[PDB]
Amino acid sequence: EVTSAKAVAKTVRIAPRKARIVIDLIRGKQVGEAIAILKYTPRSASPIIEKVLKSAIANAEHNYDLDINNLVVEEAFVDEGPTLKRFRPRAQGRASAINKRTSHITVVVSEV
Amino acid sequence: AVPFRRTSKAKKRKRRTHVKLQLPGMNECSNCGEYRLSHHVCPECGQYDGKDV
Amino acid sequence: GYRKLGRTSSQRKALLRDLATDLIVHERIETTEARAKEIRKVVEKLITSGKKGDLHARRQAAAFIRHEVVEVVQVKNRPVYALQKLFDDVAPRYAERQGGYTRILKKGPRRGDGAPMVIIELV
Amino acid sequence: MKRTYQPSKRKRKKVHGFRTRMSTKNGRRVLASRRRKGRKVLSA
Amino acid sequence: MDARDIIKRPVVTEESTSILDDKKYTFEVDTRATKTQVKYAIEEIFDVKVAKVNVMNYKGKLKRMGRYAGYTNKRRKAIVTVTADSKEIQFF
RNA sequence: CCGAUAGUGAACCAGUACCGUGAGGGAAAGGUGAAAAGCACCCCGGAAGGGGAGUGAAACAGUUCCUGAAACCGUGUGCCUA
RNA sequence: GUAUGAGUAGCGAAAGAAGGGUGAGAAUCCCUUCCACCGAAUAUCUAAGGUUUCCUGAGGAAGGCUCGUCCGCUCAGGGUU
Ligand SMILES: [Mg+2]
Ligand SMILES: [Mg+2]
Ligand SMILES: [Mg+2]
Ligand SMILES: [Mg+2]
Ligand SMILES: [Mg+2]
Ligand SMILES: [Mg+2]
Ligand SMILES: [Mg+2]
Ligand SMILES: [Mg+2]
Ligand SMILES: [Mg+2]
Ligand SMILES: [Mg+2]
Ligand SMILES: [Mg+2]
Ligand SMILES: [Mg+2]
Ligand SMILES: [Mg+2]
Ligand SMILES: [Mg+2]
Ligand SMILES: [Mg+2]
Ligand SMILES: [Mg+2]
Ligand SMILES: [Mg+2]
Ligand SMILES: [Mg+2]
Ligand SMILES: [Mg+2]
Ligand SMILES: [Mg+2]
Ligand SMILES: [Mg+2]
Ligand SMILES: [Mg+2]
Ligand SMILES: [Mg+2]
Ligand SMILES: [Mg+2]
Ligand SMILES: [Zn+2]
Repeated sequence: EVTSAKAVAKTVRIAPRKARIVIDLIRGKQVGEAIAILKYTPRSASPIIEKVLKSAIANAEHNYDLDINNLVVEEAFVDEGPTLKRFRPRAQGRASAINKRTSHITVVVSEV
Repeated sequence: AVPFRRTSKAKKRKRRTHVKLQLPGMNECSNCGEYRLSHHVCPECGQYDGKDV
Repeated sequence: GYRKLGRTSSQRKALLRDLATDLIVHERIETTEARAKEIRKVVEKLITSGKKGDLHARRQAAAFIRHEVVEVVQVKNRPVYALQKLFDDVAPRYAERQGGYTRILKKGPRRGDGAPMVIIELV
Repeated sequence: MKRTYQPSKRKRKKVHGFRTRMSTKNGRRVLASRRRKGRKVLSA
Repeated sequence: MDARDIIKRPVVTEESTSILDDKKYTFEVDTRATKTQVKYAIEEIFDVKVAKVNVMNYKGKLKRMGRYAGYTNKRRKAIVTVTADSKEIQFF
């Protein structure tokens, strides 16, 4: 007996600040409704977060044999990853820093 | 035109009170019984107003 | 009034003439919401010319329709143009209906730029 | 406008080339001191 | 050089084999071999009668295999055509 | 005497990469495990990446991989706050 | 090494539209029609200069101020008589 399952997507190219704004919608909701929210939210993080949630449900029934119809999104948070450092040539010979940030996305589903 | 003092953690968190985004106005389809947007063609069963489009 | 569509009075004139001809030829097209609320007026004002059947009405509608072939028939393979179809095929369909020859159905946002896309169709 | 470097294959070898360094006493001193550092390329 | 030192190996490609029926044979020769030496080297090895030889020089391609940069060998390619009243060379 | 910001500029393909027309200037970069035994097989996914299973003393040792501090970024909650 | 300014400035002169196709995924790739721009040039050659950027088959980690099924990018074979 485990009663919960999780899935992690590590070093996703999207920035942490742009992904936390979508996580805040699905936290604490049922997996049936949470999938629809990510489907009808026009942001670039919706496809990425939706595969993590779907993968968490997938091994919540193949590995631990739980009910798909009773799962809820217990936990969902975004961490940071290794950033890529780039440059942008500005005017008058100067250069400016650019941060290509990554993130870790973790979703935990469990019974109600 | 230049910040006099750096912004604290509390003041930077208070300002982001309103930078959230709202919940979509979705609805249950009458035919296929799954979620869709109001006043929109259902993307799954391809129907609107009970007639296929 | 009327809405400017992000382009000057010359681009806007050309944009409305291409979109109004495509709805005649294909009868069902994908556009954006604001771009479809505008050709909803230039197309129905164009069927009304086709419901007259005059030479004066035909010459007036010929100043808007683009000169492109809808399809080719062998009556002697002679092409058929968009102005012929409007006055001989599309207009006789609505000989009894007074107004509202088009309808709009909403689809959803577009991936590239979040634009709201709709179906505008000629029934 | 126009910049300070205008490339030319011939002009580069005639001023900085190996045979130009070997023709003078102080040009052979440049090669001697570049060999001392063990530089990959001597002259141009 | 010798006859076997001037000529190194044949070239077997789609372009090279598309002209074998035309009695044209593509070889890789020594980098310092003239057009005339290649003519007499072929007749010594294969005993064919040679009509023309055409040569061209290839540079070395800059190649990378991970943090290491270098060049491949530079080539000298010769195309030999023979008289119609002569035997053939079997690349096989 | 030093122990990877130290000790040669260089413990690693270093007078290298890079910078300059040129003379010339000149870096950063060490550590899986005793042994690759470097994850057969199954599931989600186009893949990356994960959850099991297995090897191992240890996988919270999984290809900047011993140990892993602080700044910085988050989730949950006991007391307070318009 | 990591913050604040902040999801703020910017995204570098310009006309695009629709219909098919491919694809896990298309405003951005391919095809078709219409429209628009240059035209003592934004057309055709050729020196200097650059050194494989040329062609074909695969690829989508990084580069491309967005996207990418695409590329002057990555890999493997070729090509200069
Ligand atoms: Mg400059
Ligand atoms: Mg004008
Ligand atoms: Mg001079
Ligand atoms: Mg030099
Ligand atoms: Mg020649
Ligand atoms: Mg040191
Ligand atoms: Mg140390
Ligand atoms: Mg140089
Ligand atoms: Mg695994
Ligand atoms: Mg895997
Ligand atoms: Mg395990
Ligand atoms: Mg064990
Ligand atoms: Mg040890
Ligand atoms: Mg560690
Ligand atoms: Mg810590
Ligand atoms: Mg401001
Ligand atoms: Mg502003
Ligand atoms: Mg631009
Ligand atoms: Mg040249
Ligand atoms: Mg090409
Ligand atoms: Mg990109
Ligand atoms: Mg593909
Ligand atoms: Mg390609
Ligand atoms: Mg290439
Ligand atoms: Zn439906």
